[PDB]
Amino acid sequence: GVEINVKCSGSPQCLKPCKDAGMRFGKCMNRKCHCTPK
Repeated sequence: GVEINVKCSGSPQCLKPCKDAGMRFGKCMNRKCHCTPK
């Protein structure tokens, strides 16, 4: 399982910052982004 920590605001804005480990999905909170591995 892989995870990505990125500074994001608003769920809809986590999509772009999640582009790190090559994962998908966004959803960010408290200036943190989460990526769901497939």
